[PDB]
Amino acid sequence: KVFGRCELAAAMKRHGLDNYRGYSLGNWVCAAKFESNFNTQATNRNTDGSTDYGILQINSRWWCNDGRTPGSRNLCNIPCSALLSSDITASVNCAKKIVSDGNGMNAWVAWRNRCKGTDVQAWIRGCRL
Repeated sequence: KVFGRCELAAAMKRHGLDNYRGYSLGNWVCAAKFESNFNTQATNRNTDGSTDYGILQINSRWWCNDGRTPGSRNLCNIPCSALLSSDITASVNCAKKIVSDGNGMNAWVAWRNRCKGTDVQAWIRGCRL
């Protein structure tokens, strides 16, 4: 599913990401924009052999099982395909673990390079939230 911007904002807020671990909703919307272009089906292979999955591009080494990332963990206890659903519940639950892991949203390199330090409130402009 390709979410609209305000549609994703509303879903992320309903699932409890606004101010989760102190990150305002606009940070999460900005992260999704630059990780996946709001596309739940996005996948991207990494140099290390892992793959990133879904609207927040969650990686198969640590977080989800894709069956092809040797010596990886599955700390979110899900198949990586669960992160491609139109239902973002699994991606949000896993994102909450990742952003709690010590480096905050720096775990997302699109957030650090394109969102951190910017006017991230712009990403929720116009939305009725």
